Order: sequence, then structure tokens, then C-alpha cells
Amino acid sequence: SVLRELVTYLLFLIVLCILTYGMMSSNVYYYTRMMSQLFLDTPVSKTEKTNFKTLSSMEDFWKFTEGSLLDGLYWKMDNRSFIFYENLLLGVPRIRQLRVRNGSCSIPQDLRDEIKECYDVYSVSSEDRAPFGPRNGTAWIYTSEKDLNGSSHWGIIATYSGAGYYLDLSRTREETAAQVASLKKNVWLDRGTRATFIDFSVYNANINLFCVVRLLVEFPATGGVIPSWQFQPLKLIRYVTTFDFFLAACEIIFCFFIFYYVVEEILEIRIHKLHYFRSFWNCLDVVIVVLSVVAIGINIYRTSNVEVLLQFLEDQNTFPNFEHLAYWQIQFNNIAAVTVFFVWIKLFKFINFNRTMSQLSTTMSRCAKDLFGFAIMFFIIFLAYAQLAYLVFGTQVDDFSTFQECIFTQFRIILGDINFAEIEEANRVLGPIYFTTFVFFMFFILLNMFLAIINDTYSEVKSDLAQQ
Amino acid sequence: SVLRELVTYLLFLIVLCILTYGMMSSNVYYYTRMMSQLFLDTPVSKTEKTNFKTLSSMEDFWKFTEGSLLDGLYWKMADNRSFIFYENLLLGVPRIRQLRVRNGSCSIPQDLRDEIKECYDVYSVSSEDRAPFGPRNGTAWIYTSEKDLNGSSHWGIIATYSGAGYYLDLSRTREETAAQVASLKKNVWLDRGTRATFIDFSVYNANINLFCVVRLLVEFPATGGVIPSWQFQPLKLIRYVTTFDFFLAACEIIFCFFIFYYVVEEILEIRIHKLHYFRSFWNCLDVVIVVLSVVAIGINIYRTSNVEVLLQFLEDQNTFPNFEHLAYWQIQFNNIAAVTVFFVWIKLFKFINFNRTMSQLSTTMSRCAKDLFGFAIMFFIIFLAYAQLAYLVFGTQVDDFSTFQECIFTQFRIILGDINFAEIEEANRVLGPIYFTTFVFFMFFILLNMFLAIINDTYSEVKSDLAQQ
Amino acid sequence: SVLRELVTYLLFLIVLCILTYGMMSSNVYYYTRMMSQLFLDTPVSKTEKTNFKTLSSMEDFWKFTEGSLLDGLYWYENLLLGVPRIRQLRVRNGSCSIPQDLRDEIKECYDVYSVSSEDRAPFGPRNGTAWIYTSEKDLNGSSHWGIIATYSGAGYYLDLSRTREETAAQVASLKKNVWLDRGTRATFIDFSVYNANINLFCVVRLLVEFPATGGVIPSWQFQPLKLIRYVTTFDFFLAACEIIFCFFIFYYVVEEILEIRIHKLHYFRSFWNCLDVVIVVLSVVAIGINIYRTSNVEVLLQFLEDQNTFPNFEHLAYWQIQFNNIAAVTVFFVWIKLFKFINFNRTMSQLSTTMSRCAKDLFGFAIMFFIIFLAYAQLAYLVFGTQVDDFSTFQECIFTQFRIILGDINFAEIEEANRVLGPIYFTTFVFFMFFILLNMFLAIINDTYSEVKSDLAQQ
Ligand SMILES: *[C@@H]1O[C@H](CO)[C@@H](O)[C@H](O)[C@H]1NC(C)=O
Ligand SMILES: *[C@@H]1O[C@H](CO)[C@@H](O)[C@H](O)[C@H]1NC(C)=O
Ligand SMILES: *[C@@H]1O[C@H](CO)[C@@H](O)[C@H](O)[C@H]1NC(C)=O
Ligand SMILES: *[C@@H]1O[C@H](CO)[C@@H](O)[C@H](O)[C@H]1NC(C)=O
Ligand SMILES: *[C@@H]1O[C@H](CO)[C@@H](O)[C@H](O)[C@H]1NC(C)=O
Ligand SMILES: *[C@@H]1O[C@H](CO)[C@@H](O)[C@H](O)[C@H]1NC(C)=O
Ligand SMILES: *[C@@H]1O[C@H](CO)[C@@H](O)[C@H](O)[C@H]1NC(C)=O
Ligand SMILES: *[C@H]1O[C@H](CO)[C@@H](O)[C@H](O)[C@H]1NC(C)=O
Ligand SMILES: [Ca+2]
Ligand SMILES: [Ca+2]
Repeated sequence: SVLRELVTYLLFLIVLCILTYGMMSSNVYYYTRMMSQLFLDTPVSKTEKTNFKTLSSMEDFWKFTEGSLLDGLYWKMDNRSFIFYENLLLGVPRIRQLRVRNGSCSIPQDLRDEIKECYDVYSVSSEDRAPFGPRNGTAWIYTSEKDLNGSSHWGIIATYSGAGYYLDLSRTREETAAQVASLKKNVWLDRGTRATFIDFSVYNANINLFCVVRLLVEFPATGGVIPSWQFQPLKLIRYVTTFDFFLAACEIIFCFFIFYYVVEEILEIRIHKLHYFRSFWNCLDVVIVVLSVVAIGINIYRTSNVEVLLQFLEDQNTFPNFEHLAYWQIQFNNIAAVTVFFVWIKLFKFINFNRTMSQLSTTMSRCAKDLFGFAIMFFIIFLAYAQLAYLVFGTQVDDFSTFQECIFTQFRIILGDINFAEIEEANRVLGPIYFTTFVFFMFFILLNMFLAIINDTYSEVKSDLAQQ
Repeated sequence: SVLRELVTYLLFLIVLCILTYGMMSSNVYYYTRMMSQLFLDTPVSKTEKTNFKTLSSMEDFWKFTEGSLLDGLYWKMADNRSFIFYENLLLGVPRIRQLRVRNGSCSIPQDLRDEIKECYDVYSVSSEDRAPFGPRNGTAWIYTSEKDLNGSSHWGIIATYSGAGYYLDLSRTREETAAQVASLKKNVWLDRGTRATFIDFSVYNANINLFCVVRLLVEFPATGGVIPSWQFQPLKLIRYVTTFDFFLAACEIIFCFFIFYYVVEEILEIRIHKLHYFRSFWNCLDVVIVVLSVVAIGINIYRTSNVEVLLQFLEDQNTFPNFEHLAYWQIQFNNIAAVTVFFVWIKLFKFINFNRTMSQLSTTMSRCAKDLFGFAIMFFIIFLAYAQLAYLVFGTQVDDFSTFQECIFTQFRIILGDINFAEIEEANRVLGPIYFTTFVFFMFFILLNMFLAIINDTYSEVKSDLAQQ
Repeated sequence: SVLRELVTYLLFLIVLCILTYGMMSSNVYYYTRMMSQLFLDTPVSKTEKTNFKTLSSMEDFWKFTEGSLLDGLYWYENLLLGVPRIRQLRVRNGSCSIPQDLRDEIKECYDVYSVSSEDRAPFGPRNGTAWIYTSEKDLNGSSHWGIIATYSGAGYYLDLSRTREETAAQVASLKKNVWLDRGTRATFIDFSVYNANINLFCVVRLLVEFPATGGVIPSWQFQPLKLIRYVTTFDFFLAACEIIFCFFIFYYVVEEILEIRIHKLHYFRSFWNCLDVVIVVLSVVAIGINIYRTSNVEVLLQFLEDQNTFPNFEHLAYWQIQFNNIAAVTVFFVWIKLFKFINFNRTMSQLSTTMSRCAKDLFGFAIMFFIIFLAYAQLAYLVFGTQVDDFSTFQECIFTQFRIILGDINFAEIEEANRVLGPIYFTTFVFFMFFILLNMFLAIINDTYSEVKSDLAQQ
């Protein structure tokens, strides 16, 4: 009967919960919190109160590189560096830059007598590849992406490739400071500079968990500095304790469960009930199995390609390249979270033990087609308002900089989490009109219509069920 | 057929969306933000923490003029030009201007005609001063007419200021501008008769072809104090530089052709067939769209064809570039285009009837609109009663109720819960809590639920009628 | 016949209200707030801008114990009730397994705190009791249930002196002969104050947690307690109110015993009897806590005059916190109990019948709502677990979602942590909770109401 599928699903849910609990080691948050506090919040020097989060010019960047960055990276107990007497610095950090070439744009002939140099926004088509400055070392010669073992990044202004002009720093402060001073003397960040990256990693042998740090600074063509950061914890020496073997056994059991589910679905689609996509539960099951096999493939691909870590161990005086592992770890985490959410949602298939739950399920299922139909209208109006807000406030308020940001801001307005001190001053007319009309139409019309649909559907289904 | 109208509307929507996405190019928001932070968030000097946004006295204005303004305007690389971020080229020279009133322009009572000798009224063209004052040397001490200055009104916060006044053109280097400002400060140029002050300039930033016009206004009300305001407006005056610009021009021509076709079709449909034609609510939307589109087209044509200011500036680049009319018309065009796009997107409801689910929803909305209007009349009458009570009671102490429209917006924010109850509780110990409690109670317990009652009754009636029939 | 019940309940309610108002203005919150500002707000030293609320390293703690702690403790102008105690909990070297892949550069490891990995060997100069492990039994302490772990009552302890010139010397000696090694995991500081200006005893406990990943985490608790005595007439009035409350609860419990003896076969179908028994058990446990506190309050004044001994007074603070928590829910339930009298009219009867006839459907829908809630909470925990600190633990995720329901979003950390799947989570949660699910509740009630009125017609 149904007991077989119920107990199978319960076992699957239990093993899934164990897997997520194991992959969610306790108090990993504090590790990244301390690292980010050390490298992000300390002022660049003892004189001014500027940190990495509030950089505003190239001079501030040079101060940070020679200031708090070296104070954080190098600690005193070629002796190794322990970040907090616990976090060992692996290899050497690397600093890279991406720049455009002079003449990427065309100055209008009207002003072609007072302006000589123009530089376009960053793009792979219009990036520089020629040597500059004292063309002697690595930092002054372009290196291709393939020869650098790099990939794209998808920053804030644009998406930057993995090539550029790079330099590997040293294991001691006395040499890194000299290298950065030499880079500062012979001008390295010119008007053509568009992006800069600083990468390193730490281990913290106390808990088997690496940490990869990447800091990015963007120089827009209109002047200024935009900073960004990324701290990512990883695990690459998995099998060290008994709990690790337990988690491996759980992963094997999960793979067996996925194989059983997919073979059952294949046998149920192959012959019996051809084109059985008329049920919501079947679509949920196929979505679950697709996400699960994608996650399994990602884990298999990213668990055997640890050649970078193996290579690093032989020569511990080089730069360890752990960016691909971090990217795939993030992707795997996203996929696993979505899969867990859908597996939990699947529990509704079995909660029909009495009349009340069955009635609630019936009224929830029967209104699923009117709610979608009205959601189409609701989102049409929502997107019209969002586009109007984007066009009106798109250059002054910073909550309407992008279309998606406009959508998120409109969703936050419902909760009552907006300023309105900037909306009114950005545009004194047509600013308040938008806000007032949006509030009136969302709160007094559309929500009441959702409520009316739900009320009518529930009453009708209950009355007809009782009558029959 | 309906398919022809649908495909024509989709083509029109695609062209319009292309226009909007092209008009918002790469992030000029950062372009505006860098200048705003440079000129507004910078403290006027090292030891004090006041900036342009928190000016509180005339001495603070003088500190700002000789302080952060000169620091931001002039940057170091014979009489070389200034690049604000090594990228934004300062165009010509900045200009400063002031508007003041006459002495004895008010009427004081005879009772206090001994302890009070001088009096200056509020700003008005009837009360403004036109006579030389102080060391009458140049244009800074002589009235200049609006026509001779090529200016216009502004519509500031307190009043609407004219385009005339006493003006001075600064220099291209910091050393000369500093001396000029010091001379203006020594000989008293800002008295208590001063009513408004303007600072204007522009930059180019050749990297992306986009000018920027900067205007800063400081108002001195007759009751004392200082009110600052600002305006940073990006512009595009050398459009045809790249192939994307030609693509946008072609799309604009296609848009004009679409508008012509739509107006021709509207004239054909209003000519003889359905002479009344106004009882559809879709014909009204169509004529509104056409009117807005033709207004936008006219504004664009009148704006792009009047660029002699740019040529005059390019003839001699040691003079003030006069670019405020272009910014004003750009703002007007932006507003018109935004409203037109909103209504065009709203027009999509004419075609979403592909099954029985959407038909009944649209029927419910159309049937309940006539009752929603009738109840909204009462709702808005009560809303305005509360707003006027708040304006008359808290309107002189809170500043969230200082103006009637501000009271309306404050009530709409109170609905969302974005209010500070303590600031109105202390303004009036009684009648404040009464106001807040009664407003919240009668807004969330009575007025909000009647809309639900009407909508639920209409939806149930429509659905039952359809099912029974 | 219900007139006697209504009048006795009205007297009980007014007695409880006057007792609450007596507890309402105890003016203990303000003293504790401005005494916390004395320790957790003043800069650690004249040059550094940091305080106890913003400790970030071992050096900051070492500067705190020689500085803002000492100057603010020996000088509002409160006096000590003995000697403060400082205790340390540490782990042992080699408590975890270093992987063989990279072990030629790492020699020692220190696992997170646990009873299994706790250290007990005498480290440093074996002079006194600060360098030798003493079991929990001799310390007369219990667990603390900290932020990252729960800590035992044992460890390496040292009692300071009543004179600043000697306590400073002791802590300087502790700093010189290194006491906070890499194995240190937690540090406790405990003391008590009187502040004779306004009679209010206070017990102060401060904790610094050293994670295995480096850094420090501070936490604090200040708890006030009183030595109430018959010094006026108002305190006598409250004493008479307390005796009246005891008589009232005895009355309620004896007649509850009678009513359960006459109808023991069925006693749980009615809802008001369950509320009544909850009220009486809460009242009896609260009064037991109060009598224990007032019986044991006679021992604390022995250390007031002069005593070079540490008073362990954490149980009183814990039970006082529990007493306040119990009193709040007691008055709430004794405010709800008021709802069974207002049922005088026909409209009130219809409303009560509507509310009573839809309890099972509301409970049934609560299960589905909580299933979806837990699914969303687990998704948020998996996505934002290591970045936002509002989702660091599962209960934090649950409470953050509850706050989101009441409109308490931040959305800055959420957006920064994950540029995709963060905004998706926020938008989907808001749309599906503010437009679909939470409405269903009302729908249920709505239908029931209609049905009720309908049968009136048929009646
Ligand atoms: C950039 O190119 C222009 C001509 O294309 C040249 O005049 C100018 O000197 C160049 N800039 C530099 C820094 O070499
Ligand atoms: C470039 O060449 C070498 C680096 O390989 C260095 O010794 C030399 O000083 C450099 N020239 C400069 C910095 O001008
Ligand atoms: C890229 O990886 C290869 C090994 O696959 C290595 O030899 C080379 O040095 C790397 N390039 C760098 C570190 O720039
Ligand atoms: C303003 O005019 C009054 C007479 O109406 C005169 O007494 C006063 O001195 C004048 N103030 C000036 C000129 O500043
Ligand atoms: C007016 O101009 C003359 C000559 O340009 C100058 O010497 C004087 O300082 C100026 N200011 C006066 C007279 O107040
Ligand atoms: C911890 O124990 C290991 C055992 O191999 C030893 O090598 C190491 O020196 C010890 N740590 C200290 C600080 O002595
Ligand atoms: C430990 O030794 C003696 C105890 O006899 C004590 O006086 C001294 O200060 C302590 N520390 C040392 C000797 O470093
Ligand atoms: C705790 O009480 C016991 C009583 O047996 C006493 O011996 C001990 O000294 C007290 N605490 C301390 C200081 O260990
Ligand atoms: Ca299935
Ligand atoms: Ca038409």
C-alpha cells in the first residue's frame, strides 16, 4: 500500500537531513567573520579612518596595499605566517590588473583639439595587450588567460576575463613591501587601469577547512573606485575522522536512493501511463531527480580534480590556485539547497490522514489556477510600475540603479522599508505620485482581490463537498 | 482581426523597449554619484564636520565657497585645464549669482518705528533690488537683466527666482578664483538683504560621450536660516558618434512612423464608425498615449534642433557654457517618456483573454470598478479631513506636516508603518495619540475591509452567474 | 450563579493588577543600564577607542583586565561584596588529528571545546591554584550555555583582592607569566556590587570565548536583586497583597480539586479548565521561586561588612530571571481568562461559537504552514549560513523569518552574500506569505462565521 512509499520517503528525508547537517559544520561563520573584520574594517593607516569598504581613489588603494593588507597578511610568532596564530598562510598572494588601451574610443572632432586620450569601458574586444613602463618583468607584460589558469569573475560594473598583468608577492613582509613600493614608483595604475584583484588562501589546521580570499577593485571610466570582497571556506582533506566516513556512507546511500527513484520513474514513463505529465507530483519528482543527478555530477567532477592542491604540496613557495574549487563549491551548495527545499515540499503528498487535511488540500489545489491567472495581472502591473520607477529614479537614488534592484525595492516598499526622503527630492513631481498610487493600488485593490479569490474558492469547495 | 492588432502592438512595444533600454546606457548612476559625493559629502574644511547638505549660516556658505568647492573644482595634472577625476574636463569657467531685495520694502508699525529702522521683505519681482551697491566696480555690483543674462526661472523650494541678479564669472585656475572670492568676501557681498545664491558649471568626461551640468542653490529666507539644494544632470549633445547611435536614430524614426499610423487609425475609427467612441476606456487610453507621444516628439524635435549654445561655447572656450535650458527640457522629456512607457505597458490588458479564467477576472474588475469609485470618494474625503487636521495641528512643529501634500504623503507612510510616533506625541501630548490611534483603527478596521467586502461580493456574484448560466 | 465567579475573579484581577503595578516601577532597569554603561561602554584605555563590546584579540582582553575593569570597579560608587573570581577553561595539545598530507609544517592542533578534549595537566609555574586543574565539585558551579559551546564549571581559577594595588599586581603577574596560551578556550569573570546609594544588589558575570579559528567573542550579564524589608507602609501594603494572592491561589486550587474530583472522567474537552490549571501551576511555581529567594536572601548580607571570600550567587540570578519570565505569561493568561465572562449577549455568543467551531481547521492548516516555514528556513540556513549572522544557526533562521513576517528585513547582507538565490528567496518568501498563505487562515474563519449565522436561520 502507501506505507511502502511513505517509509521510503521518510528514509530519504532522514538521510538528506543528515547530509545537510554534516555539510554545515557548526560555527564556520565566525571564521569568515574574523577574517573579513581583519581585512575589511581596519583603517588603512593610523592617521585616517578609511578602510577597504570606503575606498574612494587610487591613492587610498595604494595606502591599503602598503598598509592594513601587509599588517594583516604577515604575522610574527623564512618563517611561515599564522594569521591568528592558527590560520597558516599558504604560498604567496597574487596581485593582478586588467587595463584598456589608449584610443579605444573616438573623440568627436569638435573637441578633438583639447582632449587627446580617451579610454573605453572594459570589454574583451578593447583591452590592452602591449608592454608598458619598465618592460622587464611579469607585471609589465600581458599574459593570456590560458597561460594564467584563470576564468571570468562577473564583477559589478562588468565581467572581467582571467588574463592581465600579474605579480606574485613574497613570503615575508620585507620583500612584499619592496615589491609593492617598486610597483608604485614606476607608475603601474594609470588612467587605463580598469580592474585589480588580490588573491590568497589560509588553512587553519585546527579544523580541516581552507579559506580562499579574493579582493576586487573596479575603476570605472567616469572616475572613482568600487570595492568588493569574497571569503569562501572549503574542505579538501575530507577523510580524516569517523564522521567523514559516516558522511561518505550517507552519500553512497543517497546515490542508491537516487538510482532507485530514477529507475522507478523510467519504468513508470516507459510503458505504463504514457505522457503522465498531467500530475503535479510527477513533475515534482522529475525536478527532484534532475537536480539530484546534477548535484551528484558536480560533486564527482569537483571531488576528483584536486590536482592543484596535490601540486601545491610539492612546491610550497608558489601561488595556490583554488578559485575553480570555490566556484564549484558555491554552485553545489546552491543546487543542494534547492533540492532540499523541494524534497521537503514533497511531504504534502502524504498528509491526508483525516477529513480536515484532505479538505484543506482540495481547496489549496482548486484555487491554483485562478491564483496563477491573477498573478499574471499582478506581475504585469508590478513590472509596469518597476519600469516607470527605473526610468524616473534610475540615476539618483541607488535603490533604482538596475531593473532587478527596482523590483526588489518595490517588494521592500510593501514591508515599509524605504526612505522616501530620497524619492521626493530626486523628483518633486512624479515622485510622490508614483509612491502614493503604488501604495493605494497594492494595499487596497490587489491584496483584497487575492483574499476574495481564496475566500470564494474555499467556501465553494467546502459547500459542494458537504453537499455531495 | 485581433491577430493584426496584437502583432502591431508587440512591434510597438519592442521598439519602445529598445528606446528605453538605449536611453539608459552604461551606468551613468556612478557618474552622477561620484560628483555628488565630491561636492556634497565633503566637509567644508578639515576641523569642522559641516558640508553643503548641512549648511546653517552665511559664514558656513563662505567657508564652503573657499573650501571644498575650490578643492573639487580645480585639480592638478601653462594655464592647463582641470580634469576633475583625471577624466572629467571642466568646461569654461563656473559662474556665481545672487538675488537680493530692497531696503525698506516692508511696512513696520508706527509703534516700533524707533527700535527698528531697516526691514527687508520676502523675495518677489516687485520687491527685488536693481540698484548698484557697495564698491560699484564690475558686473558683481551692477544689476543685470534676465534678457541680457539669458536666464530663466528656477522654482526653488521657498519661491520661484528670476534669471536676473548680480553675477560674477570665475577663472580657469584656482589662484585667481580664490583671489576673486576673497575680494567678494572682504567687500560685503552677502548682506541680510540677500535672498538667493546660485553656482553653475559643467563637465564633459570624453570617455563616455556625456556632459554633466551642475547647479547648486542656497536660499536665505526672510525669517533667517539657510536652505541648500542641488542638481546634477547628465546630457548627450554629440549623439551620432557610434553605430549604436545610428541604430537608435533609426528606431526613433520607426517610432514616429508607428505613432503616425496609430493616429491615422484613431482618426479612421472616430470619423464615422461609433461616433460616440468614448465609452470604452480603451479609446481614452489610446488617445492619451497618442497625446503623450506627440508631445514627447515635439519636445525632442524642439530640443535637439536648438544647440547653438554648444557651437557658441566651442567658438571660444574661455566663457561660461549656458546649458540649463537643455537640462530642463531633458528632465521634461524624461518624465513624459516614463509616463508614456507606463501607459503603453498598461495597455497590454486588452489582449489577455485567452481562456475562461482571465475573462472572469477582467469581468469582475470591470463590474466592481463603478462601486470602488463610489466608495473611494468617501475614503478620500475622510483622508483629506485627517490630512487637514494634521496640517493645522502639527504643521508648525513636526516638519513632516509642514505642507498639505507632505501631510498626505505622511499619512500614506503611516499606512505602511514608516512613521515615528514619538515625534508627534511630543508635539501635542493630547490630540496626537488620539489622531494616531483613530487613524490607524479606522483605516485598518473599517475602510480597508469595505473594499474587500465589495470585491468579494462582486467576484462571487460574477462567478456564480457564469456557473449557473 | 456565575455572579460569584465574576466578582471573585474581578477581585483576583485587581489584586494581580496592583501587584504588577508595584513591580512595574521598581526602577531596576535604569540602574542596571547605567551600570552596564560603566563597564561595556568606556574605552579600554585612554588611547584605544575599543570597549568590552568590541573586543577583537587577546591583547584587547589583557588591556581590559588592566584598565577599564580595574578603574571602574574600585572607585555609581558601589562597593564590593567580596573578591571577584577569574576562571579559565582550556583544551589539551594534540586533541585532533593533523592530516598526513601537510604535517611537516604544522606540529600542534587544538580542537574545539569539549569534555573529551579538556586539559587537566598543571601548566606554567606550578605555584598556586591558577596553574592547576580543580574539579567542578570544589568550585560549586554549573554549565553556562555560551554562544559557541556549553562550558563546565571546572577550570583554572583565581580569586582577586579587595585592594586595587594588589589585584593589579596579581593580574600583572598573570600577564607576565603567560596564562592565555593557544589552548585557552573560555574565560569567566564574576563579582557582585551593592551601591549603597540606592539599595539594589547586583551580580555581574562576563565571558570571553576564544574560538578555534582565532579571535574573541564577548558576552555579559548583569542581574539585580533586592533585600526587601518592612521599612515603610507601602511595602506592607504589597506584603498584604502577596498574602491575599496566596489565599486566592489556594482557593482556586482547592475548588479546582473539587471540580476535578466530581468530573474526573472527562476534564480536558473544555478549554477553560486547561487555562485555569496552567494559571494555577504557573502561580504556584512563581510563588515557590519567590519564597526560596526571600528565604535565601538572608545569607548575602554576611559578606557586606567584610569577607575575603567569593560569593557564588548565580542561582539567585537565574531563578529571578525565571520568575520574571513566569510572571509575564501569568498576567497574560490571567488577562485571557477575562474572555470567558464577556459572552453575555447573543452577538457575543455567535462570535464565541464561530471561534470555537473553527479551532480544528486552524490547527490543521498550522501544520502545512509550519512545513512550508521549515522548508524555507532550511533553505535560508543552507544558503546564508556562513555569511549573514542572522542565519548562523537554525533557530536564528527561524526567528529571522518570523521577524520578516512582521516587517524587519535588512536585505543588504542578504543581497551581498548571494547576488542570485538571495533576492529570489526574499521575493518568493514575501510573495507567498503576504498574498497566499496567511490569507488562508482568515478564509477558514470567514466560512465558519457564515455557516454559524446560516444555522440561526434554520433554528
Ligand atoms: C594616446 O593616443 C593619442 C593618439 O591616439 C596620443 O596623442 C596620446 O599621446 C596617447 N597617450 C599616451 C599617454 O601615450
Ligand atoms: C627592470 O629589469 C630588472 C628586473 O628584471 C630590474 O633589475 C631593473 O632595475 C628594472 N628596471 C627599472 C626598474 O627601471
Ligand atoms: C598554470 O598551471 C600549470 C600547471 O598545469 C603551471 O605549470 C603554471 O605555472 C600555471 N600558471 C601560472 C601559475 O601562472
Ligand atoms: C534702510 O532704510 C532706512 C530708512 O527707511 C534707513 O534708516 C536705514 O539706514 C537703511 N539701511 C541701510 C541703508 O542699510
Ligand atoms: C575696484 O577696482 C579697482 C581697480 O580695478 C581696485 O583697485 C579696487 O580695489 C576695487 N575695489 C574697491 C575700490 O572697493
Ligand atoms: C604538541 O604535541 C606535539 C606532539 O607531536 C609536539 O610535537 C608539540 O611540540 C606540542 N606542542 C608544544 C607547544 O609543545
Ligand atoms: C612562582 O614562584 C613564586 C612562588 O614561590 C612566586 O613568588 C613567583 O612570583 C612565581 N613566578 C615566577 C617565579 O616566575
Ligand atoms: C565552595 O564551598 C565549599 C564547601 O564545601 C568550600 O570548601 C569551597 O571553598 C567553596 N568554593 C571554593 C573557593 O572552592
Ligand atoms: Ca511519481
Ligand atoms: Ca482603439
